[PDB]
Amino acid sequence: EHVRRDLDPNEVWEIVGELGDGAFGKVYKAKNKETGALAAAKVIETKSEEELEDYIVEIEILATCDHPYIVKLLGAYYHDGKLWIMIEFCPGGAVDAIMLELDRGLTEPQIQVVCRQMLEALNFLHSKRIIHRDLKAGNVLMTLEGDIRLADFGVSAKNLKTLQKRDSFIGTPYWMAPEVVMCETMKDTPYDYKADIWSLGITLIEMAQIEPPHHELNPMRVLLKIAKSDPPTLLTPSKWSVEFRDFLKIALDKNPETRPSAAQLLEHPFVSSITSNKALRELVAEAKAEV
Ligand SMILES: COc1ccccc1C1=C(Nc2ccc(C(=O)c3ccccc3)cc2)C(=O)NC1=O
Repeated sequence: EHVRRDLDPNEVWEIVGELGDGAFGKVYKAKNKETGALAAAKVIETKSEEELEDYIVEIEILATCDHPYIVKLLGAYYHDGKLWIMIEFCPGGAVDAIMLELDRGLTEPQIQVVCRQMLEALNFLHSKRIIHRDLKAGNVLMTLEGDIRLADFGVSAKNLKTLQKRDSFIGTPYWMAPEVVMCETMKDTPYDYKADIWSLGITLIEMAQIEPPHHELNPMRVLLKIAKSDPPTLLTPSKWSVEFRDFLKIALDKNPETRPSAAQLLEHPFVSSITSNKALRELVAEAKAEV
């Protein structure tokens, strides 16, 4: 429905830079030759219809999300042997890249805005039973106006319509909920969506401390560490308000049944009074000043 095979995107889009590479193909920065609008271009070269299903589901996810805090689908093409997914480009970049550029973590007011907007985005997704499943600071993008966009629904799309949990990941899963580490069949429970709430909590600590919990270990031990350890905490509690520590205490619940939902966490005093993104605009403006 959203994929066009008649037109070649190379006549429509000019590749103007490379945003990331991996086994998944590449992500490009692209400028449309007519408008000049920018886009992230996820290009995957594959001819098998099984593999193409996974990526068309990602297009389907983006197409149904009209919420502003999710990256927008700008268009989609398949010809030659490559599928092009054109996605909203966020000039602010990812939060993890911003912390590296500034050589510091976010302030608590900045984390509160990110937390609040992430919670509204998750409440919107979960109401459609879309579970992101791969939250981390690298998948929280920023606009220059100081709002987030959740990105990279690749893991979400490969798990959306199938009943067999894809027990398969790349890299080190610092953000994985303990029931997912233990490979529990969460789809036969009410609590599959709770994995995102745990990942959100880890992402907050990552933004507080620049690196996620257990980043200092040999990466081979992280899964075991997540399964066996008490929930992570802010290691310098005097730096942070009791509301932040309390929010983390309830979100980083190892039991997915009692872990709160995104809607419940929107009632928490850490975010219940956050109405302005000003603190994130300042952060983006300060990051733009460094480069
Ligand atoms: C996290 O964002 C995406 C993630 C995946 C696909 C697209 C995006 C994305 C944007 N920015 C990017 C793209 C890539 C990167 C990377 O460093 C990277 C490196 C290796 C593997 C994956 C990512 C950072 C920001 C953007 O502006 N709109 C989008 O949808």
